[PDB]
Amino acid sequence: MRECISIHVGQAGVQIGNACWELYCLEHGIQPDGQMPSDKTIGGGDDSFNTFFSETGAGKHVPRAVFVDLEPTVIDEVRTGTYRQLFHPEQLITGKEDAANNYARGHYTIGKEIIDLVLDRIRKLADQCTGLQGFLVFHSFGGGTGSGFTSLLMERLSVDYGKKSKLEFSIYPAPQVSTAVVEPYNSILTTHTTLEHSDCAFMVDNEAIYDICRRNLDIERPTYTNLNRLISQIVSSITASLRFDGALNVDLTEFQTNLVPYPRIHFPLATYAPVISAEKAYHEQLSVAEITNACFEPANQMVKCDPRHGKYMACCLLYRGDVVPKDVNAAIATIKTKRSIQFVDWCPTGFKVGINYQPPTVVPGGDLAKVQRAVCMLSNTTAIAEAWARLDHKFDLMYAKRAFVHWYVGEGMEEGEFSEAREDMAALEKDYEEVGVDSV
Amino acid sequence: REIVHIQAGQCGNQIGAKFWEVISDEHGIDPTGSYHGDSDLQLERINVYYNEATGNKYVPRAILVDLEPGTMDSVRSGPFGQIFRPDNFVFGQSGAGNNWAKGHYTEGAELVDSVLDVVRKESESCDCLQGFQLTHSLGGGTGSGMGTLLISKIREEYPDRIMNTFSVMPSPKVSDTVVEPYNATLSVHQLVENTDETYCIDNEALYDICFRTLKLTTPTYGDLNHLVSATMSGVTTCLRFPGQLNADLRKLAVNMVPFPRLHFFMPGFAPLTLTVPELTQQMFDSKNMMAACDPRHGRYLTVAAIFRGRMSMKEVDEQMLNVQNKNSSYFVEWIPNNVKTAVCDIPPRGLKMSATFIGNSTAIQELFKRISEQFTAMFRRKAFLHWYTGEGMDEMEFTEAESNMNDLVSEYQQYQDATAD
Amino acid sequence: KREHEREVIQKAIEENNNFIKMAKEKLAQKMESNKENREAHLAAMLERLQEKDKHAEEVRKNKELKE
Ligand SMILES: Nc1nc2c(ncn2[C@@H]2O[C@H](COP(=O)(O)OP(=O)(O)OP(=O)(O)O)[C@@H](O)[C@H]2O)c(=O)[nH]1
Ligand SMILES: Nc1nc2c(ncn2[C@@H]2O[C@H](COP(=O)(O)OP(=O)(O)O)[C@@H](O)[C@H]2O)c(=O)[nH]1
Ligand SMILES: [Ca+2]
Ligand SMILES: [Mg+2]
Repeated sequence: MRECISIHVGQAGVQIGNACWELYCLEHGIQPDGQMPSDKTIGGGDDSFNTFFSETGAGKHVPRAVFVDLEPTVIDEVRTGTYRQLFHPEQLITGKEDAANNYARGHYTIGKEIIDLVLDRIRKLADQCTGLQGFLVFHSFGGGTGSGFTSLLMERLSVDYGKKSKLEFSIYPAPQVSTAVVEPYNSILTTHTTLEHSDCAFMVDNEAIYDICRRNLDIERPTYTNLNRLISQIVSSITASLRFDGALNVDLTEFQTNLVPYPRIHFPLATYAPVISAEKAYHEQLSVAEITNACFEPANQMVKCDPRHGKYMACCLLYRGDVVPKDVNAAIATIKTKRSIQFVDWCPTGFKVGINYQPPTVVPGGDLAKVQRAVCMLSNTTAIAEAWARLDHKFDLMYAKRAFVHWYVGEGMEEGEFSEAREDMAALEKDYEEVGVDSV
Repeated sequence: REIVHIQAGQCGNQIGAKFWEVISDEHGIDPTGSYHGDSDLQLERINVYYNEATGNKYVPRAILVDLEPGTMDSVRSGPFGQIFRPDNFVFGQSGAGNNWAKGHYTEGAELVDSVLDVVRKESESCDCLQGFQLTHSLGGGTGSGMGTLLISKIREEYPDRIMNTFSVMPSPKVSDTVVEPYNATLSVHQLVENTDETYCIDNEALYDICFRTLKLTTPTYGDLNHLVSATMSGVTTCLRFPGQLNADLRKLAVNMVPFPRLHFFMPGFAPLTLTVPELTQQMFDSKNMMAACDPRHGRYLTVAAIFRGRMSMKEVDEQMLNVQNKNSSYFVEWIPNNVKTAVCDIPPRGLKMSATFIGNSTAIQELFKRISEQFTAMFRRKAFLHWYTGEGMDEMEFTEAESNMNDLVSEYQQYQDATAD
Repeated sequence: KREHEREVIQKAIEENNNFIKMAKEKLAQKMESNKENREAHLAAMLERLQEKDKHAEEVRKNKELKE
């Protein structure tokens, strides 16, 4: 019961999926072959971890996951890697020819050839679910597959599964680890087309994760493995609500209720702490007060913006590990007096707390330290519109001269779709102003 | 996945032969086609350029074309002659005579079908064809005329595949043939319409690098081709080794080509036979460019840098930013994040580390302006036109080819003078 | 109240079914329009190349009649 099917689209999607499922396996005590000594019920059950894992009669714990990419090399490493026995080969889906950093190729030209096959495999996972809660879709804004094929998928998943929940973990593009000049186009096109079909979307600026890895973990030049392992911890903190069950563990939908005031305004700003190296972790008992304070320091956010110059419409704290409500209430009282936390006048100013007693694991031989308690703050702030503004500005510079547009037009798209998508972003930027501004 | 190489004419077959010399050495493939290498991080993307025949043999996916049989026989007797598959040699009988019309319309059209039969045989064996690369010159007859005919013919059968090309430009310093500005202008006409990404290999730049920098009073073609082979190895490094960035011809085209006609690049290389700042400083310098154009005289639309060898990736990011920030006048403001950078741990032969530069500058107009003068100086008095009008052409084609190349110069100027607001 | 209760749940089903229907028709029209546009571009690309081949035939034939 309460099953969630994760979908991993393109590079970034798959490699974050690699990090996420590895981390979930370590948290639950699932071995690389899929065995789980803790699980006494063989073949199935209705434990909280079964929301993400189906069980076979042989005792294997198979992820409710579908990996998709238009070229094989990234998914080949899943087929070859440490957790190859974890997945059934039908879950790992590949094409030959990739989308070439083109939304048009990913959504139309190449995507149409594989979309029906992907929906067949998702249907086969959906039929195993006694009750299906919804989908978690992992992708990048910048990639051709990540933008194009995801938008096609999100459209088709709305048709086949109706109003059923669809969450996004979206990789917002950053020039430090960028792969293409046309990533602003792919970002604006996918955001436009996906906006109606997504109930909640957690954006992840690579620049923010890259800077956190450099500042906190003291890594000269962070790789994708450094970014993904950090990103997997935030995804784990967000999805720990579904995979475990204590008395204070609040469901993901119950946070959604608070985080999404209007259908279009569904982009929570995520902040996480503590991010700390094992060298430094040694003999620093990071209290509840310190990690909660870190959630309002904007260095630790996943998207680069300034909540101070903005307004909160919701603020949720997802604690995990050695935490009790007494320490949380004391920290929130301390924070309320000292910080800039300005709410909109139409929403209550309380902090929604949830605690999950299972502490956070780390991948052995990782850069990230094992800590006894941790927190992930999810906040619906108007400051996240700054992320759209930076992205829309880069669109405007190129689109004004029609730079790189022929690549999209050559694959069947029209100039109408660009200006139509951009107007929707202008409307969305205006929506974030309207919610923030004080009332009559 | 797969790239199908073609070499056309005397120039195309020589620089092609040197290209296959160098990349076979880098992948650890001897002249018998046998792998004897140390790393696997050589066989991972070997299939981009090579076919796996039985006996663990690696044969180039290469098609050798010439109307002159002499230049093709010299390739078979060279160092890596026997590595090529014998059916892929498509020789003609007549010879070019340094006539674009003979290459494009008459004598080259006689031979074009037999080339396509090998192309179609090679393309049918591919799992997923990226596209094609043609090594050739624009001054001569075969590589200039028949090379552009092959592009048009291959485009007809493969319209959704990439067609890049390595076009060698003529110069009075290197070549002595007087009709080359006609041949080049006629070839550029075709390349503007039918290629996705041209590397402009300028013989004037290669002469000047050999004479001034390398310090050679007597520069042979072997001295020129040493620079070309090093350049060709550099720009194809992301295609040939397992890399993050620009792993295929389409992704490179999507990043480097903001407008369809403006796809004529300015290749660069360093060092010319050592720290990361010095590598970065040298690769952007005007004397290291393989096209005779000063980038200070224009603006970079897009740039691609490939650093090779074991080095600090932190340092590469800083130096590529430091040249960008401190020379921001020479990058267009209206394409943000236009300079992309790739790293590869395997260096080239001999060097500890190197850097290769691919630049879509507006200053490339200087190359096309120089050809336009050498074209127009002759064309104003209808000089040497009986060579072409005898073959069946008319003065419309020359008037059109002149006007189409001058439009290209105006377009490079148009986007140079463009602005944010 | 019972009559209103049935009207509410039916209106909820109407909203879901219209959302599925509108999404299906938007996609079907987009994929069809994109198919038409991409095929039109490849049509014009080959029609250009055939005009080059027709012109190339008028060079072979023109040389034939210059003697
Ligand atoms: N955080 C993170 N970002 C990634 C990773 N891999 C790629 N990206 C980002 O994704 C963007 C490029 O898109 P990709 O996802 O690589 O492309 P794709 O979706 O495979 O699409 P095609 O390659 O065009 O088929 C860039 O902005 C990268 O920074 C990863 O492992 N982690
Ligand atoms: N860089 C370089 N240029 C060459 C070489 N061989 C010929 N060329 C140039 O190519 C032009 C003549 O073309 P060529 O290939 O000889 O005629 P074709 O055989 O009829 O195509 C002249 O401008 C030469 O400078 C070579 O090995 N290297
Ligand atoms: Ca169970
Ligand atoms: Mg990819």
